[PDB]
Formats: sequence, structure tokens, C-alpha cells
Amino acid sequence: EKTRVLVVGGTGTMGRRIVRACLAEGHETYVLQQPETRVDIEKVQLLYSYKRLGARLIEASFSDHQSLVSAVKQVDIVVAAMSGVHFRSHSILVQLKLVEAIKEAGNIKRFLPSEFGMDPSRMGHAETFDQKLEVRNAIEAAGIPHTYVVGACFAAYFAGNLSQMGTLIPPKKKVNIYGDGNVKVVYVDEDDIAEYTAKTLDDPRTINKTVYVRPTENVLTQMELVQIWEKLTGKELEKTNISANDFLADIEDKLGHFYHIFYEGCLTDHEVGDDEEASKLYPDVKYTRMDEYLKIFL
Amino acid sequence: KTRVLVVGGTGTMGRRIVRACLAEGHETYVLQQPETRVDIEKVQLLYSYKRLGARLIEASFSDHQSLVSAVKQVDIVVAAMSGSILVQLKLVEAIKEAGNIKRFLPSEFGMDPSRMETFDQKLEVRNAIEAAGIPHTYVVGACFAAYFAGNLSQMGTLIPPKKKVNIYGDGNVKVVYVDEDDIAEYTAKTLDDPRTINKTVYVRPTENVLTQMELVQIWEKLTGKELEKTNISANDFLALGHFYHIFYEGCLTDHEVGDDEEASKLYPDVKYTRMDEYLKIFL
Repeated sequence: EKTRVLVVGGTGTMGRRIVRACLAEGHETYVLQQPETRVDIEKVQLLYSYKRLGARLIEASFSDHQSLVSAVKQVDIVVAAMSGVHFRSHSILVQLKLVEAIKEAGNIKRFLPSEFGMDPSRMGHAETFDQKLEVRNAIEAAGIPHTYVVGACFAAYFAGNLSQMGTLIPPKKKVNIYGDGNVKVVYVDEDDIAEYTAKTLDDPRTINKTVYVRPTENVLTQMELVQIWEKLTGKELEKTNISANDFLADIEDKLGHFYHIFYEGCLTDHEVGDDEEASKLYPDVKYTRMDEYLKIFL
Repeated sequence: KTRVLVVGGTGTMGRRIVRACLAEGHETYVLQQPETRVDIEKVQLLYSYKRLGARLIEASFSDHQSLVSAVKQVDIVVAAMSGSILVQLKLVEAIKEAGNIKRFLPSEFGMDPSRMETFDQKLEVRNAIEAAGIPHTYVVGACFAAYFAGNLSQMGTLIPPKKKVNIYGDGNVKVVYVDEDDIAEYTAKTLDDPRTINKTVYVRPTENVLTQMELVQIWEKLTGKELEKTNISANDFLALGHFYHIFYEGCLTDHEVGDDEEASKLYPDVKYTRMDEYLKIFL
């Protein structure tokens, strides 16, 4: 009656939260560990800390198809979390090795690919979305049941820096505001994305569906967010409004993923049913409001 | 209540010291240099310290006055380098200029550079420390278990061998194997202990003075399997560097230490991790 979950990418920013959420939810949790992590002091100490909490380590490589199928047949569900900072420009596409291994094994009840972000296929008029769309097309062709978890703006990347580029912590005097800071955004603590992911991966209501992560009180414009900050610090920030016009679309150096969120409005340009939204399907997840999220920075 | 500034608090050894200081009750400070603000792993780490009670001090190593400013906020400075050992000299000159530091522990937790390229560097740092007048403690004398024990002292890996193990020599050369968290804990009990001021403290928990063969058979008792041993002579050992002094010349226990200078006897309430227990997580 307990679900066996394999987390692929268990040592990344988002991967490690999913490993810990799956353990906190009672899942028998398996963590893919590649051959090349036996020389990496922080990856070994990280992987073996999951073991202390009950996880299991299964070694396999992505280049080695039999070790991948040998790996996914020890589990019921596969979650991939393969984007950001310990990954590469194309390691989303490496999930096609996983889909081809999952189909050969036949036992997989669900596959949750690396999707935690803007819903691609809402992005036909803008590549990250093409790699994620190609991984979905392979999932669906192979007949693997899926959940896509989408719709979130990572708080460590857009909230803790007041949506400032160039930094991950609040600025001391200035803040650039995009447009009129009037575009609604969905700032979410990545731990909440991970907890929602671990509650949904075996919920029968979400099989072969998309699950939007939009906890209501954290739907917030950028100026509403920096006003949660200004209030906490008691200090009003100097605000340069940046117009849609001012367009780095040319050969300086970076994204313009920012333009999709803070100008297009594309995280909140589509109402969500309460049968498609994570805060509503899992109301027991006391998600982190952004006034509490930011307090750690004062 | 001692205040402690931990320089290098995001390294593998620094981060254990920050947590050991906070656990002992010290008022622990960690530097956050300006290069940190784009690095997500350092940022998660640093603010995970704030959540446990530590305070961050913004400063940079190329701006002398913020280091001076940073060491004035605190009584004791512990450096732990893993990120370059000679940047402790800039630290030494700021600690001179601020004059308020009761004690400096420089980055030294490996093997003692008086037996003794990183030791010309550790000794240059010591001579700056003692030229400058700064009361000091040198915590030395240990093989970190994550580099020499979990792998049963195999090179190229950090997890134990499946079926073949290499034995250096007869494997009857005594080595000292210490969990790095006990190095951090000892480092936290010692930084303000009146007896270790201007002394050198040896981390040599007696039950973890082991030959490589004795360690390989702590593993053989846990698993109940015998590994295939290939004995590798001194001369066959050819391309650390450091493996040859530790395992063929026995550098870690040429000198027998007194109970006045050794952490497990100065602090016997520290129930250090034995290798029969450190290795359990790998089965």
C-alpha cells in the first residue's frame, strides 16, 4: 500500500527537496546515483544522508539502458527533477533515455517529468519549452501515465531577490520594477512544490492530468511583493520602472523568461479549476506565504 | 558566551564547524562574501545558518576594512579552507589591526605541518599568527573518515569496495581515522578552553587508531564477507602524495601524544564515532 518512488536528479536544487518530501509522505523512496558520484564529496554525503532517512540508492547510468530498466522496475513511480545548476542546457532531453527504459520495464504506474515551472505548450508564442514538450510527446506516445506539475515561480529565484536579476537576496537601496509591477505572479516556496509533488504522484485524481501549483494568497504582483518587503524592513525602496519597450533582444550577455512572467502574465493568464490546482487538492499543505518566506533575509 | 567568526563556513569542513559551534552554545558568525549572492548552494547554506541562530557578516577578502570590521564583532576566529590557504594571511593582518581577538584557530585540521604545497602554506600562516601576537590553537592529527575510511582507504572512490580491496604494504601501519564532525565538535569545545591557549591539540581518539587491515576487518565483520586483498608494495604505489606518508611511513602515529594535548582526553564527554559505526551507513 506504500508507493515506491524513484527520484531522478536527487542531488539538484529541486531534486533533493523531492527526495525529502517523498520520505516525509511515507513513500518508499529510491534515489538514482550515477557511477560518477563516487568522487564527489558533497554528492556522496548528500546521497548517504537520504539513506539515514530510509531512502535507497540504486546505481545506474543514463548511457547504460539496462541499468536504467533494472532501476525503474524496483519502483512504481518515477519523478525527474533535472533543471538548474547541477545540470546542463540539454539534460531535460536525457529523460528520453528514461522514457525508453520505463516503457521496456512496463511496471511504471506514473512518470512525473521535469516540469516544475511555466507550463510549456502555453508558450507557443515566445529552448526550454521545446525540450520539455519533446519529453512529453515521448511519454504520451509510449503510453506512460503522467502528471505534469506546472505553474510555479521558484521563490529562491524570484521572491527572495524581490524579482531582481543578478542576485538571490534583497537589494539594499534600489529595486527595478517590471512594467508597473502590476502583473500577477505565482511565487511558491520550492518545498511546497516538492510537498505538492509527493502528494500528487499517486493521487488517482491527477493521473494523465496537469496539476497547477497556484496557492491563492501567493498570487502576487511584483510591487505587492516588494511592498511586503518594504513593510517588513520599514524602509521604502527606490523604484525604477522598466518598460516593456526596453529590450535586450540583442548581443549583450545574459532571461527573457522574466519577460514571460512579469510582462506577459503567463503564470496567471488562465483561471484554474479547483480540481487542477495543488492548494485545493491538498489543502492540508500549509504553504509558505511570501511575508514569512522573506523574513529570513531581514 | 563566546562569539566565534567561522571563515570558510560553506566548505565541507567549515560547515561542520559552524554547526558544532552553534550546538555548543557559542554565538556563531559566518562571513558572506559578495561573490555568494549569485551562488544558490552557498546562499541556501548561509541562510540555513541564520535559521539555526547564526548571524552573517557581509565582507570581502579584497576589501581590508570589512574584514577588520568583521573580526571586531567577535571574540574568536576559526578558519576552515576548502574553496588559498594563504588568504589566512589577510585574515591575520585584519585580526592584528582589530586587536580584540582572544584566539585564532587557522585552517589546519589535517596532518600537523611540523612533520612537514599546502604545508609551507600552513606554516607561513602560523608564523604570521605568532609574529603578530595572536593567541592561537592548532587542531591537528587526523585522517578525515570521509576520505580515508568510508572508502576503506581506496583511491578514486568514497564508498567501500564491492569485492576487491587494495592493502598498502602489509596494511599494518597505524592510521588515525576521525569522523569530521568530531573534529568540528572538538574544535568547538577547544576554541575557548583555558588549557589549549597557544597549544597544539591532537585529535587522536584512541579507539580509532587503526591499521588499514584492522579497518578492512571492521568492514568484514559488519558485512560478514571476505574481500579479495591485493597487497601493494611501497614501490608499486606510483601515480596525494599524502597516501604514501600516511600508509607506508606511518606519519600519523610516529609521535605518542600526552593526555594533556589530545582531544578525546581533554573532552571525554565527546562520544566520538567509532569506525565500526561510521561504516554502518554504507551497508
